[PDB]
Amino acid sequence: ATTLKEAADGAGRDFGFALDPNRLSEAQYKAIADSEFNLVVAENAMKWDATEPSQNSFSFGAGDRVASYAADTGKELYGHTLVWHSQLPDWAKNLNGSAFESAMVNHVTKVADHFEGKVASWDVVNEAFADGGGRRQDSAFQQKLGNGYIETAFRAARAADPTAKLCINDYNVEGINAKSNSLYDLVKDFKARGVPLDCVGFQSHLIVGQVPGDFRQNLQRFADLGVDVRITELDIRMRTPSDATKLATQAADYKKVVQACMQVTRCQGVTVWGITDKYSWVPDVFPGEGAALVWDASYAKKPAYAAVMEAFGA
Ligand SMILES: OC[C@H]1CNC[C@@H](O)[C@@H]1O[C@@H]1O[C@H](CO)[C@@H](O[C@@H]2O[C@H](CO)[C@@H](O[C@@H]3O[C@H](CO)[C@@H](O)[C@H](O)[C@H]3O)[C@H](O)[C@H]2O)[C@H](O)[C@H]1O
Repeated sequence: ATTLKEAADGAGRDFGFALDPNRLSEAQYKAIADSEFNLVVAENAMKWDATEPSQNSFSFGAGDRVASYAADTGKELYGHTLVWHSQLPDWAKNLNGSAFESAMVNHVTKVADHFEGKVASWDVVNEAFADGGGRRQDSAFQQKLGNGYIETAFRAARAADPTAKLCINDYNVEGINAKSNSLYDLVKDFKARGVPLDCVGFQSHLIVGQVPGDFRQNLQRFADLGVDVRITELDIRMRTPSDATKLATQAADYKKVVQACMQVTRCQGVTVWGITDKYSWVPDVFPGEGAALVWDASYAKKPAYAAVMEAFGA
C-alpha cells in the first residue's frame, strides 16, 4: 500500500475523514481527500444548525455537497448527526414539551428522508452521556424530554430510513468507565427490546500519550452485544508546537487506536476528524493544544501516517 486508503481497503475496513465541503476548492485538500480515504462524514454540514435554520425550513445545499462528493469519489457516506445538544438553533431551544418533541421528530424524519439511500449510517444521537456516568446535564433534549428521547429518535430514524445503520456516538467512552458503562447499559437495553440500533461510535478525541489500554476490550464488549463499532472522530492532540518526541508518541498512539479496531471483528474502521492541522477544531477549544491530525498545516504527512498504514496491516 502507498496510501492509507489502500491500507484500509486491503484490510477490509473503512478509513474516513471529516469533510468541510468549502475546502474542496483548495486543490491540495481535495487531492488528499480523494486519494487517502474510503469514507467521508460531514464535519458540520449535516448538523441541525446547518440543515434546519428555522422551524421546518431546510437548507440542504452544504450537506448535499458532501453527499455528492462521496458519490462522485465512490466513498462510503457516514451521517453526523441528527440529535445533539450542541449548536442547537435558538428556535428549537425556545420550544417545550410536545412542541419540542415534535420538532426533534420532524428534524430526524426530514433529514434522514432527504439523505435516504445516500447516507449509509447515522449518528442518530450524539453525546447523550455524562463524564462520570448517567445522562448529560446540559442537554436541551435531556432537560425537555427526559430519558425516553433517545429511543424516540432511533425509532423515528428507522421509520424514515428502514435500512441505514443507526448509531449512537460519544466521547470519553473509549475506556471502560462510568460513562461507557452507562452507554453499554443503554445499548444492551435497546437490543434486548428490539429498539432500532445497529452501531456505536467512539469519538476518540484523545490526548498524546493517553490512549486507554482497555480500548480493545471495551470495543469487544460492545460488539458482543450484537452491534457494530467504529472509531468516529479520531485526533490526538498535543501541546504545540510539535517536536520529534511528541510526534513519535502521537504516531504510536495512532497505531494503538487503529490496532484496537483491527483486533475487533465488528469494528468497521476509523474516521479521523479532519485532514490537516491547518483546519483542526482543537486549537480554538483548547488554548495551546493542537497538531492533532495526520497531516500538518502545510499538508506534509506526519509520523502518524506511517503508523496508521502499519496498523491496517500494510
Ligand atoms: O468538538 C469536536 C467534535 C466533538 N464531537 C462531535 C463533533 O461534531 C465535534 O465537531 C466540531 O463541532 C463543532 C460545533 O458544531 C464545530 O465548531 C464550529 O465550527 C464552525 C465552523 O468552523 C464555527 O463557526 C464558523 O466560523 C467561520 C469563520 O471563518 C465561518 O466560515 C463559518 O460560517 C462559521 O459557521 C463555530 O464557531 C464552531 O462552533 C467544529 O468545526 C467541529 O469539528
